Amino acid sequence: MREIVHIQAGQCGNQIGAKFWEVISDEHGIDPTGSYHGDSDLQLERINVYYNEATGNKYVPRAILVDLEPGTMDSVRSGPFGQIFRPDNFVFGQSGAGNNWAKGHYTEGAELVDSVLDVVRKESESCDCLQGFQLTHSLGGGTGSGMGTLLISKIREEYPDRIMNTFSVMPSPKVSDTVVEPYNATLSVHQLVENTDETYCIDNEALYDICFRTLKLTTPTYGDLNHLVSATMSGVTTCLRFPGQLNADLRKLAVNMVPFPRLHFFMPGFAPLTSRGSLTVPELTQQMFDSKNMMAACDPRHGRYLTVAAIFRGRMSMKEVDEQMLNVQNKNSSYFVEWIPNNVKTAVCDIPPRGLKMSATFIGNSTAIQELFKRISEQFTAMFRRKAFLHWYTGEGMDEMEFTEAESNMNDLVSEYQQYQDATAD
Amino acid sequence: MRECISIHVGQAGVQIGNACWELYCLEHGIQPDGQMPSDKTIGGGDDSFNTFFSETGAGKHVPRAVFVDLEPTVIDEVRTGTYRQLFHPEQLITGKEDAANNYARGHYTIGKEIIDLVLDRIRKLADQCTGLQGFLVFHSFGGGTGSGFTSLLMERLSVDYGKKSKLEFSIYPAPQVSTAVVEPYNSILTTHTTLEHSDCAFMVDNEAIYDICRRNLDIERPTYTNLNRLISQIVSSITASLRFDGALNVDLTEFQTNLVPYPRIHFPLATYAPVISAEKAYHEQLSVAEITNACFEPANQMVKCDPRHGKYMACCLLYRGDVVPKDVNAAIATIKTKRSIQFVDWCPTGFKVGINYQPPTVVPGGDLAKVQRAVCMLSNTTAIAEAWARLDHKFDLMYAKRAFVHWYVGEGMEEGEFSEAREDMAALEKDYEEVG
Amino acid sequence: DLGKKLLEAARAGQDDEVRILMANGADVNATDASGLTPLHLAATYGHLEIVEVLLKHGADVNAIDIMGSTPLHLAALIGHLEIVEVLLKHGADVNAVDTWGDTPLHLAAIMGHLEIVEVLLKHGADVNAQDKFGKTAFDISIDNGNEDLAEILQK
Ligand SMILES: Nc1nc2c(ncn2[C@@H]2O[C@H](COP(=O)(O)OP(=O)(O)OP(=O)(O)O)[C@@H](O)[C@H]2O)c(=O)[nH]1
Ligand SMILES: Nc1nc2c(ncn2[C@@H]2O[C@H](COP(=O)(O)OP(=O)(O)OP(=O)(O)O)[C@@H](O)[C@H]2O)c(=O)[nH]1
Ligand SMILES: COc1ccc(/N=N/c2cc(OC)c(OC)c(OC)c2)cc1O
Ligand SMILES: [Ca+2]
Ligand SMILES: [Mg+2]
Ligand SMILES: [Mg+2]
Repeated sequence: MREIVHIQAGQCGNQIGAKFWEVISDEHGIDPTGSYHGDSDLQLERINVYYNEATGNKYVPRAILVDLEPGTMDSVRSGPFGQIFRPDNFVFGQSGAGNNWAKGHYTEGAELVDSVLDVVRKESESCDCLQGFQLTHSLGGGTGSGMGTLLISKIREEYPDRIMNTFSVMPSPKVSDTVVEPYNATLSVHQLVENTDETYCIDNEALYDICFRTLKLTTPTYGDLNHLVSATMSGVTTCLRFPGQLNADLRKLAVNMVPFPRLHFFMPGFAPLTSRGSLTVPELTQQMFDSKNMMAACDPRHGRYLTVAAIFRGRMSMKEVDEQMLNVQNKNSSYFVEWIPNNVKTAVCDIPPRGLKMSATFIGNSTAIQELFKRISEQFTAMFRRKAFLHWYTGEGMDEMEFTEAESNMNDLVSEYQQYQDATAD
Repeated sequence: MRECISIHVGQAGVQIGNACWELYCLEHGIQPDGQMPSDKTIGGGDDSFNTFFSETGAGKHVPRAVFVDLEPTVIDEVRTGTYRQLFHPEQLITGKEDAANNYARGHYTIGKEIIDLVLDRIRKLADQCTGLQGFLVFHSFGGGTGSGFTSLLMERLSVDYGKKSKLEFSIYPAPQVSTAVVEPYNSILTTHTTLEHSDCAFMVDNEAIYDICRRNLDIERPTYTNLNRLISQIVSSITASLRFDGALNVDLTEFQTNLVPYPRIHFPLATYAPVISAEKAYHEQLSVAEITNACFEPANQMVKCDPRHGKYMACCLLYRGDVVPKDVNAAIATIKTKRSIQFVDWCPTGFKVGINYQPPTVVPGGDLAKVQRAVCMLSNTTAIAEAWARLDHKFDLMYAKRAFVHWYVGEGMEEGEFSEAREDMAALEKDYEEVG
Repeated sequence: DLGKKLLEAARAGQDDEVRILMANGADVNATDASGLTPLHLAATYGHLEIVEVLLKHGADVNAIDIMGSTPLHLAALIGHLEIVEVLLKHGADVNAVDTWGDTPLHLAAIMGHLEIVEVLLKHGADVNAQDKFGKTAFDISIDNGNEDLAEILQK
């Protein structure tokens, strides 16, 4: 339980995946060339989780970069850390997928999937004890959604005993008003329920509303949204990259966060919410469970928490954190299921993120996430009832029954969240 | 002299094992390199401390202990700690991947890949014994390795060592310093599977040790180091009769004779007094009567329960230090005039007394002050059924919804084993109710 | 049969092919198997010019398919603001109802086409119109937590 193989697919997957490496390298003391410039030994103690150590004390991210669009590869290399990636790990096709889930999953991306699996095996066999795989992608496109889910299925076949973790970006008309995105998202959710052990739901609807209404950014860009993503991806992986009082790994997270196999979609939250350019412990605990701080556009007070994991970063009293966390569970006791005792776990890490002194990252398995899937299901149904643009998919080998099964499995997932939201202990 | 082998399973068992053996050395005068100057016979012997320590030709005194864990982080700290030269390197066994807080991983999948190596190393220590009497097993309830692997180990030990006794030191889970949500699952699963392979089990309630650290030692937020130093002081008081000359509980058989009237009800309650903070170095010394009265206060017990709600089936008082036997008699005669102490109709309503006239040793760096006299009370009371009731309730809340069960079934375990383990716990509760 | 060719030319966006077929007698109001007309397909695929040329040659702006969808329904669903205004200027029924109870305001609200929502309101969209489940356009905004959409409906 040590090394994680990171994969990123599509424009969104490579864009937010690049920012992820820029953030954690800055926290570990790694420069764009790959040398350790840090001043604390706690930065290299678990550095092997995400990086491969080469000769000359040179750390290389254990990352695989995939996309059917060749243009995304050039934008990554022109980035600040574009040179730190192993050039053999760039697997880029010739023609894009054109926001078509059927292209990435059945035609175009199916031709390139074997070229990606070869790079996965080479990285996996270079691991002392492979922990699992980490994928970043969007669900609204064609490559990260169609081929991303295809990659998950094949990797799941060859490495069935390893954890599959995704950072999946949910589509929103407020950001990209392309009407086939509800198709691609629903088809991917059908795949994510079966083939992933834990999924972080990052909602562009939530990211936009945070930038527009909270950060007062009049016209948010992808960089404004990705700033919130990288801060969240840094927080959720803190206990994997630093020692701490717990030997946390991807499997211990899944065992203690996922009470039922299908309900493995997490609602992440971050505090404080800052923007590029611009705090007590009771403020962090309060602001963490606030609906405005959730990276998924859902009100947690409309559902119940099945499991909650909270990460605090910075200098603070672990007794005060224990007292404040125990306070929130009493005022909001009705928002926690009572048939899972001690379902809130807290970790404190000394090293805080860049530009911040106090941080609070929230990972919740809440039944309120059904609001996210109800939204996508309604848009999907509005399009699917009129059979709009269905030939874009059926013309690539997709059977029309695959849409009905994705919709059915989508609605079944919502019913299961509602089922445990209403269940009591008696 | 009959040798005893200690087995330390999982993080809790290893770390508690580290603090115990450190204390054992200070009590016996053994240096971190294994040298014991007061040992007149070099290369062997028949003294009482030889039950726990073997001797090499070079005068080195090696613990009869095996450390096992499915991941190496915790055990690696022993390989580089203060007592790294004390243990055989082959006694410290580590895997690569732990049980992920999953009983089934520790018992069925991951545990099977190292079980045979552990037994072969145990057999190596057993062959060096002239009269092996049994094993002491240290492990947690809530850990995947501490529960899943321990159950697997105790099963194989009953086959290879049928007549030998097996004693447990188990760590009862507490919400304050817990690790996993599924710790109630692992606790019930390992209790059901080990119940028939264990002759006597001393439960340590982490919540009880936690509160004693806050209230008696004035430690605001206790850590595993604070709890384990206190726990080792109690474990030392329980095993002192095996390592020193004495008249009470001189071997593992007398533990069951004195504390276990029936096999299934083999969970004695331990009480330790006095627990004084090291900052109060010039504290007044408590009398025999004062520390004896403290053994019947619920605030001094290693498991949270009310002995006034239950009946006693056995009671052993182990004293250490400046203790005149006639003062114990008078102190007991006062306890016999208390309604809070009720014995069952069928047991001889008496207290067994054993006195070691050496005061307790304190570890440098510990939170405990030196005392001239201390007492550990080992008693079998039906009030410890409350601890099983709290654990069964947490199990029932999650299992009624079948929460987290797929993680166990996915590791080669039939779902019916949950109900079979739960029904056995329901039977254990009735065993206490039928007694009292 | 030129009706089938006009249907494909309307979907594909072949402006010149549309003018040639109409000049040779092609049925402007021809329907496919599901009742879609060239105006339906042109409004679905965002061919603004073909929408205009069809309306100048006797295209029924309020034609419905088997599911009761008008061209305004599909234009509001896909999000073609310019086509929506052209249809409204040529007499499209802003409150037309399909077999699911949906008005063009319902579809524009569900898909987040806020600018189209404003245009439909400016032309008399019924905010009190319910679908087959009793949901109005304002109910949809409240249910999915769309504050931006809820403001527009209260103007
Ligand atoms: N938050 C965030 N979302 C993004 C970003 N880039 C794209 N998206 C979202 O991703 C969705 C479309 O998926 P893309 O990743 O752009 O497309 P793809 O996965 O490469 O597949 P193709 O469309 O065939 O190229 C849209 O809904 C976008 O809003 C980004 O940098 N940040
Ligand atoms: N008293 C005490 N309790 C501990 C210690 N370490 C862990 N625990 C308790 O043990 C339980 C978790 O079991 P562990 O022993 O840590 O897990 P494990 O046996 O290594 O098995 P894995 O799941 O594979 O890690 C929790 O309830 C902890 O409170 C310790 O050093 N002292
Ligand atoms: C709900 O209760 C639990 C959940 C997970 C548990 N341990 N696994 C991890 C713990 C983490 O933070 C506390 C963490 O950081 C978020 C993590 O990142 C991988 C793993 C233990 C629990 O008791
Ligand atoms: Ca000797
Ligand atoms: Mg793209
Ligand atoms: Mg462990």
